[PDB]
Amino acid sequence: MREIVHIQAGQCGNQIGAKFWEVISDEHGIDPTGSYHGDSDLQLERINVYYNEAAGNKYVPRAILVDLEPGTMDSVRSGPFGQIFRPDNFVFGQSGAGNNWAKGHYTEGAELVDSVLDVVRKESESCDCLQGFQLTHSLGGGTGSGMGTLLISKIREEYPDRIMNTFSVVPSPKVSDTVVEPYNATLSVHQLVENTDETYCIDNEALYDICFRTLKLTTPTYGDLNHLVSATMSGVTTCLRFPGQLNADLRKLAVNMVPFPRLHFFMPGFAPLTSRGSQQYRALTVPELTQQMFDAKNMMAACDPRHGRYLTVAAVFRGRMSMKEVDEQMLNVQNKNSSYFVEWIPNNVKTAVCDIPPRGLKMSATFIGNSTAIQELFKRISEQFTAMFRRKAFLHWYTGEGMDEMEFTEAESNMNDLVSEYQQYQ
Amino acid sequence: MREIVHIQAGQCGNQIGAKFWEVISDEHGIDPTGSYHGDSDLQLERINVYYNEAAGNKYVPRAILVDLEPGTMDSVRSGPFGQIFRPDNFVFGQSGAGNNWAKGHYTEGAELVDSVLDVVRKESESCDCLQGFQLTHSLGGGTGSGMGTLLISKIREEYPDRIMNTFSVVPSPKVSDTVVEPYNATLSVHQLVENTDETYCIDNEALYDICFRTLKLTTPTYGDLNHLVSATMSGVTTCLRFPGQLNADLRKLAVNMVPFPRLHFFMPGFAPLTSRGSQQYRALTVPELTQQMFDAKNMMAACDPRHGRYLTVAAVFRGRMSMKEVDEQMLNVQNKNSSYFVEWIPNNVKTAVCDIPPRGLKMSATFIGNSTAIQELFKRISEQFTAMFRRKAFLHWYTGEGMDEMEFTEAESNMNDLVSEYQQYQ
Amino acid sequence: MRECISIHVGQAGVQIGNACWELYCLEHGIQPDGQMPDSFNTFFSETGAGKHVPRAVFVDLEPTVIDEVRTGTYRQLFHPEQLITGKEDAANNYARGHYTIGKEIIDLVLDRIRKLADQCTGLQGFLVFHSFGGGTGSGFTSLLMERLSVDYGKKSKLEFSIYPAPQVSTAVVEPYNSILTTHTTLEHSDCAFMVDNEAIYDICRRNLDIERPTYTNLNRLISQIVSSITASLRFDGALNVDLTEFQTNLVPYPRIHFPLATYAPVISAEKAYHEQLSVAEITNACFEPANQMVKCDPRHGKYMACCLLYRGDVVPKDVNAAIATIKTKRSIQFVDWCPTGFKVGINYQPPTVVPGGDLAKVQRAVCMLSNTTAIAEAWARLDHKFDLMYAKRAFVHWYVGEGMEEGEFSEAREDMAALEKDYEEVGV
Amino acid sequence: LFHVNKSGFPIDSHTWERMWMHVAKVHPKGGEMVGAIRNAAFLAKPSIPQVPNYRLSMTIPDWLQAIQNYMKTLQYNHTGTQFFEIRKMRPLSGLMETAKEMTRESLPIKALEAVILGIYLTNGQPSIERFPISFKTYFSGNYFHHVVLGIYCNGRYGSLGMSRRAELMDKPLTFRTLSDLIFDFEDSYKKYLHTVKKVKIGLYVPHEPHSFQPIEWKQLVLNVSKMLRADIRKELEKYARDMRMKILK
Ligand SMILES: Nc1nc2c(ncn2[C@@H]2O[C@H](COP(=O)(O)CP(=O)(O)OP(=O)(O)O)[C@@H](O)[C@H]2O)c(=O)[nH]1
Ligand SMILES: Nc1nc2c(ncn2[C@@H]2O[C@H](COP(=O)(O)CP(=O)(O)OP(=O)(O)O)[C@@H](O)[C@H]2O)c(=O)[nH]1
Ligand SMILES: Nc1nc2c(ncn2[C@@H]2O[C@H](COP(=O)(O)OP(=O)(O)OP(=O)(O)O)[C@@H](O)[C@H]2O)c(=O)[nH]1
Ligand SMILES: [Mg+2]
Ligand SMILES: [Mg+2]
Ligand SMILES: [Mg+2]
Repeated sequence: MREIVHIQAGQCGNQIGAKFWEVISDEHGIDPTGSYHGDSDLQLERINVYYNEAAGNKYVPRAILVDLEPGTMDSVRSGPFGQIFRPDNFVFGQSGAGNNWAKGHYTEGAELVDSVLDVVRKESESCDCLQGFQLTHSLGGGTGSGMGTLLISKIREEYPDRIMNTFSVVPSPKVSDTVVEPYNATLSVHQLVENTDETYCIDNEALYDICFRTLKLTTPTYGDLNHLVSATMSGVTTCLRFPGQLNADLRKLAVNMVPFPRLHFFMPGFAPLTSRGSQQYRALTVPELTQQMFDAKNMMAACDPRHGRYLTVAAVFRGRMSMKEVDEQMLNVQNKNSSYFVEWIPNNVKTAVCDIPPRGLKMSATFIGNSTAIQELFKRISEQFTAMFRRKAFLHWYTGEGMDEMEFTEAESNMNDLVSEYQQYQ
Repeated sequence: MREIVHIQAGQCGNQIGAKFWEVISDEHGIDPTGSYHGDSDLQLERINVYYNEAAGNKYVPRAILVDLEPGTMDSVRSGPFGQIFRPDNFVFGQSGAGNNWAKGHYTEGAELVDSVLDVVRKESESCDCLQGFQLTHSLGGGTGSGMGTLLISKIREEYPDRIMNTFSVVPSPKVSDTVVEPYNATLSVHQLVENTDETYCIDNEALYDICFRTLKLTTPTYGDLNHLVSATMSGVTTCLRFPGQLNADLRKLAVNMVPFPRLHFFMPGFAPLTSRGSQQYRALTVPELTQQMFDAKNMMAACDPRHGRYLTVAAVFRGRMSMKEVDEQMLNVQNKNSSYFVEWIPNNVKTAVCDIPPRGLKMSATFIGNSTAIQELFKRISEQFTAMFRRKAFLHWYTGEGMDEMEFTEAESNMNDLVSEYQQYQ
Repeated sequence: MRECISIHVGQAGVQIGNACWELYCLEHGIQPDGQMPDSFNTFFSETGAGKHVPRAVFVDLEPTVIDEVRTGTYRQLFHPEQLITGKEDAANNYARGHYTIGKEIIDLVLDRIRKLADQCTGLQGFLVFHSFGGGTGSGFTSLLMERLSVDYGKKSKLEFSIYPAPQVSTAVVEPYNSILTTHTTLEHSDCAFMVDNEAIYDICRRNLDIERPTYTNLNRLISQIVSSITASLRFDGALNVDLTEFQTNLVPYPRIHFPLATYAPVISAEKAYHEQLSVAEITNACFEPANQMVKCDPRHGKYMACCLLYRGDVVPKDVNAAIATIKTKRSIQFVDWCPTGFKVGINYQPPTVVPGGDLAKVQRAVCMLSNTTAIAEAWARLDHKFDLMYAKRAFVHWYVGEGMEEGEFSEAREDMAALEKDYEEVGV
Repeated sequence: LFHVNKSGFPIDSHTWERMWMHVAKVHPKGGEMVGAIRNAAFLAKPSIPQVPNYRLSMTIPDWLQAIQNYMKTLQYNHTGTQFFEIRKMRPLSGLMETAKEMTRESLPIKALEAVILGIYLTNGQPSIERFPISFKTYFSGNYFHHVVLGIYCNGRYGSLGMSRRAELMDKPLTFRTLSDLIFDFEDSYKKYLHTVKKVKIGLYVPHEPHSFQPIEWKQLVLNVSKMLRADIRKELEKYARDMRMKILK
């Protein structure tokens, strides 16, 4: 009971989903074949949150992998922890969206979305008390940004009562591979606001910096960034799967973190992060984690919170630890940094604790921040959009597959509205 | 006691019947030489339903084979399990019907009808309690479409009090290997409505779709389709041969599922159908069987059940299973799909349970539905009929056999009558 | 004949119930499996073959903590059906607990309360444990308390709540939940016992010298207090004080029934060697401001009525001398219209110590209950918190969307204004 | 007191002659018009009012109005003889059968069977929700009782019912609070110099017709006369909140 359906779209969604499933399988001690070899009994009594049982004592993930290119499916099934996915759950098309929002939302995504909805429906009625969904995709693209928006739009109609989560990798200003990210980003984030509950924005530049300074990695690649993001994914939803001194499930973070209905764009963080060379020089105690979490160099979104107060904060600790240390430290960090908090919220921090730390570590902490400083991402993206929209450049590729000029202006007005609302409380 | 006579007409009927006898013999543990080499005593308990004992303690099927081309008998005797039939039950013509309905019903079909009635009569006095007859044939032909209807008409003249079970293969529009299907099809179903108690319509298109999509076969020959049809046929008559927690013979199904005398055309199903690759990703529980039964992609007739309601449904489970599971499953299935079921029948499911499953499984379930969506097929046939009959195409061949022209108009009238009657309750 | 049934709601209620029932099992000798190797009649019922079942009803809308009890070391003690669970918690939302998720489960628990009450020849009252901050322990306790008041109109209900602390908090919508729960805890209760986590943390930091405490220590201390309250029903002593005698002498007016507990002597196992622990010293320690289990200042308020439940090696003469010494102190300011405000009770049963706990084997103890007026400040701060959020209507869309209306917030706040006015009215 | 038909239909000889003796006694002129109507060879056939059918386009206040005009058209009974025997504790399904046969026959109606008719008519609308209200009142040295059917459509309180008087049996959906509605009823009652003593409110009726749930009438009861209206309003608003959240049980 309280099980979650997981959806993966695009290339980022598929790769990060593979990494996330590897991490969850390691947490519950599941083979790459699907069998079980966990030592403790606490790894089984909540296995049904993410996994379904099968004949022969095997566990199959409750995942749904989707794309418009069979290459991603081939890579996923070829890699490790690849054969545990149900073969039927893979859903693919003929040719990719080719970086086009209209192609993945009106022409090619629309024909294939029916099969995906059928598979989602079949997966959802195979469980009794569905907690909700969670989706992984990218905003700067056609297949992930566009079709995933349609998918959440339909799932929210067929399941109005549940909760949706989207860990969307956001375009970075500097790190940029494609040349039409602003259009797809704006068109998708028009809809992401109105059909989800918690959007955890991620940015590749921040993760690159984290691997550069905090971990000193020589040549970091997408494996490391996906590992950090998947660590955040596992950290967010531990209280549904393990016992803890003070549990906090997804709706509790939703109620604590969302003051007004439209202000649900969070950014995550994780501690402890340290280099392999400098393992021995840290004392590994709660004050270190508390200081590292609220550092400006640790958040996984390319933004410095110093230009914005925190509306609300959530901290999910993991490990056998005290409760006076946690609460007192969360008081000192809030008293001294009073300028970086909002005055009309008396208590800004929601602490939860789970009794089971990660595998390698022995105590960890996942940070979730609903700061008002995240407006700057949308600011720069809107500036780029306006610059490329003055020329009306690259626009015939969109209008030539069933899209109109007015929708661009509608999305831009919506983002001006959203940034205004976030700025309103600073 | 409660024995059944089995008759096979046409190449299609002969091949499906050969596969059916192979399946039945395997289920009862009969060697292809006719000897018995089974293990349990339940196999012998009701072996007389389909077999006659003979000297030397062998068993001979109670089957009659008919065609107008001696090649089919040659293939049947050469093929596997062909020796069990006694030679005197084979009867053949000189020259095949040439896909001519009037030839297989008036001209050369009459000169051979006497032998088939004679052997059927001789078999019907080799018993004490005869439940009914069952015949396999194809409506798209001359040897199965015409001779078959002639035979059932004669038998229904002889035994008005018994039942008949025609497992007719109907002609599909897309998968067509003949030019004059609508004429023969309409001329046969003119007579099938009156002289038959249960007709199970089967379509080659739906069978091919089942092999491609579900079983994931690469090159499905006719053997696989005949195997699926044989599995359905064996499922229908299981409660006559084995004990269960809730038995249901043929007459019980007839009274349960025929609300009005002329509405007796059904489309069957079967579960579990699983590909070789997806063997291990399933649990094999009663909810899975019930979900696979009612799937629109699991029907054996090329019609959409979503385009109409269900007057009445039956489901003959097979295996050691609880009754609460079955009752709750076929209750909630009606609860969720109230739009797809008729309001003026409070209960639409006649559930039965047997104890002995098929040899290679733990659980199975044969679904038989009586929906108003079947008439779709007939309309398509009628369209093709009125496409060719308007210009009197290919019609001189039928008049050259002594057939008159008004019979085509009468049969088309009966087609509109039956389609309207099915349309009425919707 | 003298029986009470205890109800534990929410995570805090269930987790304190763990410590309470461990303490009672140690008190009466019952093993974790229920087999003893007639004072037990108050809390336990014999069921033939020497198996004692508790008179408890564990409730929660989430099967995560009750599952730990079910698979814990006390799996063979509680009746399997007494432990009642749901599917989805109240999610720190009052309306999810009181209206939406609570209405699908209330009948299954009221039936079992009826079944338990039928087994009692003479029922004294209830013992509800919950927390104000939560959504389960506010909405569900409100629902259950209304239903019990309608059903059992005569029995007295004693709450033991965990009031939110001034500084330390673990939730963002605690003021809303507390202000909503106050209506039920004021209308239907008989004696609400408020507790803070910061006060007990400070107590363990100063006296017990435990620098890194956790919830287990807090729950053990609260359980010790609850065992001290219901000692007169179970054991015997010179001056016995049952629940109705207890309620009189403490409640002067029908609405002024919010006392605050205390305990002494709490010390480490090593510090007891140097300390005399005579009656006068523990009596004086009970009245200091550093031993109150609510983060409040008793010096800025007057004690209206007081009750000192002793236990262990005590005789009434030392108690009388101690009370005489207390009454002449100037800092201990009593109210004029209560010329005597000391109810005394004595038992011969000294306190018990759990094997895994950090407390000394004392020889005599006292539980000090006080209906002082200082607790108004402990409420006042929380009202300030409410005033900061409700101005912006922050977090209100969850409450209104779950089913509740908007006027309930305003009327709960005005009721708290009335309650504080009443507490300020007396003692003038 | 008015007597009740219990012989099903047609009306038996005893109840027939009893009703005619009653009407002969009370009518001051008496035998003249009584005998004239008895021995009238031909009399005008009354028309059959047609049961209105719900339509989606037209609005719900007009729906309540329409049921009210049909009830008005049904010629409220003042013959002093009930024609359809009703039991309070009887299961609901029996009352649905009584309501549908009553609509089939379309005879005169009193307050209790009027509110039963209202329940029967409004049973088809989940958006509409309805419940009973009762008053026990004092006047001229005798106690009397009255019953009406309140409605809580579209977040607004309204009232339907029947009476020999005009304004005691029909109100629109124009009340923010239940207290305003009941105090309006109290003021209309005072207008006839009749003193209300006790007021009783039941529960929302289930929307399933073929059920055995009985109708509750005494879940809330107050002595309105003794207590000042402020406490009455407060208790009543608490009770209305307890009802619309379905908490009460
Ligand atoms: N942390 C990671 N970031 C990635 C990864 N792959 C891409 N990214 C970023 O995603 C950005 C574009 O993402 P995608 O190619 O997946 C857009 P999508 O595939 O959904 O649409 P199509 O290109 O039409 O197929 C790219 O600029 C990269 O900077 C990854 O594997 N891990
Ligand atoms: N599932 C199967 N369908 C078949 C099979 N054989 C035929 N069919 C279909 O039957 C249809 C015609 O069947 P037949 O050849 O038996 C017509 P019939 O022999 O009765 O007349 P004559 O050829 O004049 O003897 C043909 O269109 C095929 O699509 C079969 O073996 N299995
Ligand atoms: N003293 C003490 N307090 C506790 C304990 N467990 C939880 N709390 C307090 O309970 C408060 C919140 O109430 P919860 O019990 O967590 O919420 P709930 O009643 O379970 O309702 P839900 O949120 O729906 O689960 C926190 O502020 C904690 O300080 C405990 O074991 N001991
Ligand atoms: Mg791609
Ligand atoms: Mg042929
Ligand atoms: Mg909880």
